[PDB]
Amino acid sequence: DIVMTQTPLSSPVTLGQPASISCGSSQSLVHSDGNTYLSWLQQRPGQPPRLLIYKISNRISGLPDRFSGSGAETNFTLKISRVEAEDVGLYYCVQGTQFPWTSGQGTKVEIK
Amino acid sequence: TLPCRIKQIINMWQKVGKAMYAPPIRGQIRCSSNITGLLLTRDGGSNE
Amino acid sequence: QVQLQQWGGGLLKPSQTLSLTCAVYRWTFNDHYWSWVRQSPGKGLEWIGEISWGGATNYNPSLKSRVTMSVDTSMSHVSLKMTSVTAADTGVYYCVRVGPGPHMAALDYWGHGSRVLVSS
Amino acid sequence: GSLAEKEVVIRSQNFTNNAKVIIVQLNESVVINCTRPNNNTRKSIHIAP
Ligand SMILES: *[C@@H]1O[C@H](CO)[C@@H](O[C@@H]2O[C@H](CO)[C@@H](O[C@@H]3O[C@H](CO[C@H]4O[C@H](CO)[C@@H](O)[C@H](O)[C@@H]4O)[C@@H](O)[C@H](O[C@H]4O[C@H](CO)[C@@H](O)[C@H](O)[C@@H]4O)[C@@H]3O)[C@H](O)[C@H]2NC(C)=O)[C@H](O)[C@H]1NC(C)=O
Ligand SMILES: *[C@@H]1O[C@H](CO)[C@@H](O[C@@H]2O[C@H](CO)[C@@H](O[C@@H]3O[C@H](CO[C@H]4O[C@H](CO)[C@@H](O)[C@H](O)[C@@H]4O)[C@@H](O)[C@H](O[C@H]4O[C@H](CO)[C@@H](O)[C@H](O)[C@@H]4O)[C@@H]3O)[C@H](O)[C@H]2NC(C)=O)[C@H](O)[C@H]1NC(C)=O
Ligand SMILES: *[C@@H]1O[C@H](CO)[C@@H](O[C@@H]2O[C@H](CO)[C@@H](O[C@@H]3O[C@H](CO[C@H]4O[C@H](CO)[C@@H](O)[C@H](O)[C@@H]4O)[C@@H](O)[C@H](O)[C@@H]3O)[C@H](O)[C@H]2NC(C)=O)[C@H](O)[C@H]1NC(C)=O
Ligand SMILES: *[C@@H]1O[C@H](CO)[C@@H](O[C@@H]2O[C@H](CO)[C@@H](O)[C@H](O)[C@H]2NC(C)=O)[C@H](O)[C@H]1NC(C)=O
Repeated sequence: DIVMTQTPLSSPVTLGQPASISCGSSQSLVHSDGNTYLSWLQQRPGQPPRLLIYKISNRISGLPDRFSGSGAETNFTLKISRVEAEDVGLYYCVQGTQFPWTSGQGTKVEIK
Repeated sequence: TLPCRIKQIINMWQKVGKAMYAPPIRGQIRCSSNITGLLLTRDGGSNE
Repeated sequence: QVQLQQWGGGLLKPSQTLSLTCAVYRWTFNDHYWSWVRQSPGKGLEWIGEISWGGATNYNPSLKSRVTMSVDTSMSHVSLKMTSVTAADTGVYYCVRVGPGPHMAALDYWGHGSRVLVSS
Repeated sequence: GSLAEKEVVIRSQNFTNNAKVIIVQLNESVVINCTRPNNNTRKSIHIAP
């Protein structure tokens, strides 16, 4: 019964301007193998959520170089070096580590 | 991968004169098993 | 290159049973586990449960008494059954491929999502 | 089958006899995944009473 909450509800950013989404957990997301697990998803308006970043900072092949991230225990962040119109949508901070998995509410990245 | 062929009429145990027909499964069969040993022969020595 | 086709009951009356099915077109059920995720934006994405080939399951404890999962391997079908549906169950139900924890601990190959409404 | 204990064993009947089988028991194990990736249907034909 671990609660995951995202800090922003939304984040208007102009094109070419950097943005970030912090989030965190009521419990450290550390597994029995000692690793920290969380994942980041993004959903577009007519699409299912899809994976961008796995574990804490690992890039999926095909991810734009614009995306990166870090964090530990209970405090994590997704970063976009420059936000493009194509990066618009709902970002979700997903618990990762324990079975009754939850995720944050979805952060809407908007163009300002 | 090992490419595999499928066969339905089986001459089980070489009992020539009899054979078994295996009726088909409903569909989409997948299985897995453990390889625990091998039956091998050595080429016999040649007249070298 | 895993594909999913899904269908099911998109409209229920309160207290009825929800039945959603996803067809898997490339693999068996112990290559990855399948899970059900429900979108309901105030809560983001809520996990319902996951099921493997062997019928092994992990359910969200809050739904333990309401939810049943099964796998029909011959039809390549993942099936979710949720009893006593209520207004809170309205949302989008996705079938998701769950990779191993040590590999990625991540959710991919999401189906498009079944749209399920509970109403009078 | 059962697995070899400790390590692999050969157990041939006679290595100098060319006409013999060598039965090898392996250590640990190897997993093999077999598929017939086709979606069939069934018919039932009444051929004789
Ligand atoms: C028995 O063993 C064989 C051999 O491994 C298995 O066959 C493999 O199945 C996998 C899964 O579908 C295949 O892996 C995929 O390959 C894709 C590459 O093809 C595309 O891209 C190339 C260019 O690079 C084009 O030429 C081609 O036309 C295609 O457009 C990858 O793109 C796939 O990965 C994608 O999705 C993942 C999902 O998380 C992302 O992480 C990736 O970054 C990417 O977006 C994927 O890697 C593999 O190619 C098949 N091999 C062969 C030889 O055919 C059998 O399935 C297996 N059978 C059983 C029963 O186990
Ligand atoms: C020994 O080597 C064989 C290959 O030679 C391996 O391959 C097969 O392995 C399976 C699994 O162990 C054998 O059993 C079959 O499992 C299917 C899936 O079961 C699910 O549902 C049950 C519900 O009780 C769960 O307990 C289980 O975990 C799964 O979630 C069943 O569907 C099969 O059912 C049979 O009866 C029904 C009757 O309605 C028929 O419709 C089916 O077609 C089928 O006949 C079955 O129980 C399978 O038998 C093995 N194949 C062969 C040829 O024997 C073994 O895994 C390997 N074993 C070991 C220990 O190494
Ligand atoms: C192997 O054979 C199986 C049958 O023996 C196959 O299972 C069948 O799959 C079809 C899939 O269409 C089910 O038929 C109907 O599907 C519609 C859904 O389609 C419509 O709506 C969706 C959106 O949800 C849309 O995308 C489509 O384009 C359509 O507009 C349902 O509404 C119907 O109620 C019904 O389910 C069959 O019912 C199902 N058969 C069984 C016995 O369940 C299997 O897919 C085949 N291939 C495999 C496993 O690879
Ligand atoms: C293949 O070998 C494995 C490993 O030996 C078998 O699976 C486990 O075996 C151990 C004993 O060594 C048991 O304590 C576990 O409970 C078994 N787990 C499971 C899921 O069965 C496995 O059954 C063998 N056969 C196949 C087809 O995988």
